[PDB]
Amino acid sequence: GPLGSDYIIKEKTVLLQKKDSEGFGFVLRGAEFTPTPAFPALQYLESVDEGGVAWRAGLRMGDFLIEVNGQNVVKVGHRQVVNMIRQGGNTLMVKVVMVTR
Ligand SMILES: *C(=O)CCC(=O)N/N=C/c1ccc(C(=O)O)cc1
Repeated sequence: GPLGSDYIIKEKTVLLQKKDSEGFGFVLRGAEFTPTPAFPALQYLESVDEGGVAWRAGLRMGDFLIEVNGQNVVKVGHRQVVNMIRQGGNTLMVKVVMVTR
């Protein structure tokens, strides 16, 4: 609008179940910190394997990670989030947000 940006924020919470011999099918990457609509979390999905577990559940490149297995990760560093995901083994429940104009 004439007074500032307009955009849509879409929240997605998904349950990922994978087999032992595969990954969840995404690459996590990290971008004193206050979340903003243009920068809602420290970790985001740099890529998502088309047809992989995460893709089939509805996760997409560019999604920002808000929660992992009931723990908020908005302000959590990359290595700690990786450990939280691995702690769940073949199960990952994650909330993400995707921002678009
Ligand atoms: C995890 O594998 C996601 C991809 C990723 O994190 N790649 N990291 C690249 C990188 C790390 C450090 C430096 C540097 O010190 O200049 C450059 C690039």
